[PDB]
Amino acid sequence: PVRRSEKPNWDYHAEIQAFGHRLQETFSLDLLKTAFVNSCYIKSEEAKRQKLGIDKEAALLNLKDNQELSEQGISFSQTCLTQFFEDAFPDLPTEGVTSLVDFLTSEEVVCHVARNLAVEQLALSAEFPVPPPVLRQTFFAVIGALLQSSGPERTALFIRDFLITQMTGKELFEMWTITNPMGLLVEELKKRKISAPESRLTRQSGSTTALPVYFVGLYCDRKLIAEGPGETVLVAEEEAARVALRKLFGFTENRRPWDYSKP
Amino acid sequence: TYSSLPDDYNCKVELALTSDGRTIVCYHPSVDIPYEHTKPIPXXXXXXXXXXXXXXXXXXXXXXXXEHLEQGPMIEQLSKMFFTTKHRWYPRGQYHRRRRKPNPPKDR
Amino acid sequence: SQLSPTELIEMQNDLFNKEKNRQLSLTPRTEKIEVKHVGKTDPGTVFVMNKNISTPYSCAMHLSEWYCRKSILALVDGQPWDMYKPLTKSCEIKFLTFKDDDPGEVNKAYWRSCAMMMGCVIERAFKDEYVVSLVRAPEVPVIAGAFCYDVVLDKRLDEWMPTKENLHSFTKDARALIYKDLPFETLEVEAKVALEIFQHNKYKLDFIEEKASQNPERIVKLHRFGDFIDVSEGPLIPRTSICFQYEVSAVHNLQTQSSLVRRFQGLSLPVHLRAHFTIWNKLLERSRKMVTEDK
Amino acid sequence: TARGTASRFLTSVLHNGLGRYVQQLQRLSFSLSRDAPSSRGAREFVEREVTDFARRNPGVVIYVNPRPCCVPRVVAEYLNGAVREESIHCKSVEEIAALVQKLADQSGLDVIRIRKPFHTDSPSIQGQWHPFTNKPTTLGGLRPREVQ
Repeated sequence: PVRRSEKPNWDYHAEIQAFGHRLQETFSLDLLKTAFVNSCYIKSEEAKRQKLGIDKEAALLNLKDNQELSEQGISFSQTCLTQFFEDAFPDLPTEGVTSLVDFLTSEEVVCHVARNLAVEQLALSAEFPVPPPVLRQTFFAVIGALLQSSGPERTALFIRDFLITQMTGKELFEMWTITNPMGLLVEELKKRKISAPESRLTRQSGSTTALPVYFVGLYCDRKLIAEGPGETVLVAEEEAARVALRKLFGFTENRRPWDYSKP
Repeated sequence: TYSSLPDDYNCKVELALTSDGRTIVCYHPSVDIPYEHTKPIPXXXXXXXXXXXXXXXXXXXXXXXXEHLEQGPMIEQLSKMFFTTKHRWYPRGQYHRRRRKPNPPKDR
Repeated sequence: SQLSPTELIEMQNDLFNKEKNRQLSLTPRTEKIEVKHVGKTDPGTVFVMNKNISTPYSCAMHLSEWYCRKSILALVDGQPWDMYKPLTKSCEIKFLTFKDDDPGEVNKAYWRSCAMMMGCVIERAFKDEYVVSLVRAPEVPVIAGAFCYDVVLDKRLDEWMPTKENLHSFTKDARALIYKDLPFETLEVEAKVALEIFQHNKYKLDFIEEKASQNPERIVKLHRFGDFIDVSEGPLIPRTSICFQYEVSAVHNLQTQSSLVRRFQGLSLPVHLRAHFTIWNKLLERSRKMVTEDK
Repeated sequence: TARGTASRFLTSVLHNGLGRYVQQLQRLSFSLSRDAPSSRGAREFVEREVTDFARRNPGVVIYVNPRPCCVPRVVAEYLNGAVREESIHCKSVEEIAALVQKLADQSGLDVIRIRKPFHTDSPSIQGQWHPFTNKPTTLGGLRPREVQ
């Protein structure tokens, strides 16, 4: 794989201008150009300037890498998402909003979205496949750069458009990874002043078959708080626990789809 | 109290007609399964694999299970297990597993 | 001092590895050593190998797979060497097999090896609550129908004597040991660095003392396979694979005044010499008696 | 034939169209020949249309190369990484304009038989049928023949 910059048709200024024009954002071109500059590109530029005897140093040190912008970017980004989930799902615990934010900011997701916005193509760095830790920095640099040019109100819309959307279709305990559903359910029920979660077996088809099916309901004072399917009584218990947890915390298939409106 | 179907399963159903007559509104809340209908979770475990003399040999005798049978008998046991005919259980030719799709499209 | 079972194993292995690194860090930097084949097949055969790295086994890989699989023990000058022991100065090598005319050297090397295995079978098969002290591996001649290992057990555990279930479990874990393939490795230790590895066994520490005393340089001979380390007399067989039929037959309580010492008696045959299902029962009968030659 | 090709389910790139529409065509590069006849249509489109097309589509970069070349081609390139080739060879100006306007609004996702017309997530709102869903419950969860 070869850099588009090394291929036949390239104008870097045109690309930069277009980039911003197609997302409907106003960047001082100075800041955006600043944003795509990486420490790697500078180090390589210095390697070439030293080994060819070329005098570069001053104007090359004037390049002003994306470090500051990237830091501004991540800090404001996590702040932003955390506020979004805090305001959307009141019932999530600290660890929950923590993990969700951690997932949208995850190496994989940001790498994906950055790749599809042609951020990888427009980034200046050594080693053209552009390894993930680089691409991430590069992507948030753009965000910080937007935060400078546009108020937090605009960047809000951008982040909720190209990030929060990645969360469409995915479940809670898919991105939580918590392996103790039962204990956490008991904790949350204690915190809610709700007494006794009780596992009870509702429907079962075949117990002798290689392919049994169980449904465990969970009862809090004779009321059914949740119910789930499984191959064993254990797996079914786990599932009912997941469901209960989902209702309590508020992440459910029935929840209102995410708002999009532009004030 | 009239409903065409019993309220004893799935949803309790209410069919009303808008005053004007142009809309059929339908109210269907879920029926929670009543606690009196459930049975206690079966919980049966007995570990006698333990010998009182040595416990490391008593938990090393839990990984002592294994066997190897013939193709024919094995196949009959598998088809007994999953309640299938015995044909499904045989290998496939080169030509067929060459042409199985490498990357099946995944939805959702 | 309080110790976990896995901790002690690890520590022993770390001591052994420190040993190895110290033996290899002598900085030979690949010195050329020369070996000659005095054997009857390809006489006048020379080998240019790497001193204190290359092995008599690595010398077999030049001839054919036949040597690699058949040869149990190397006769180098006036010593038997075991296949995986690196070589010191220029040598002359002959290979020994189970079907050779004076297999005895190999035979003694078999029982020793075979005995050592049964160590691993025992110490690791006991409950964390009890204590197993391995004593020595008493060398019986081959005409006696077994191989014997000596073991002391926890004082509260001393009244019961084993059941055919327990015996069969010993056998099963022995064969499970043979199942995965374990190489045997030989290391030369000073009594000072050898006494640190064994520690808590007093019999090991004293046996080390006597053994290293009778030979002027205070040299202990250590044999490691897997997570197990043991000090024995003479060489061992190259791989665990070679052992085919394994049995822990009888276990006998012997009692001195200050010690209660149990003998574990067993029987085994190499995949080369393997014997028929009737004969095996006959020899498995004779291995039940208490077999005494200690001196 | 539908058994001959691959397939894809209905898809949007990067969940496009949810937050905002992002026009997927990125660069568009023409290669014509000032001298040769087969490029005639390609020439006029460059004179009259390219200006207004560029004004209309601020997002896409348009590269235009006259070179000594015998078959005028336009290479679309997508935000997706997909590249599509066309020959504008021997076409009228209305035909070039039309083609370019087809390229403009495609996703760049490959044109291959789409299995079903709709992509749904959470299709199942309010429940999804399982064999037990409509069966009545009994007392103490007793079997058909059981006694308690």
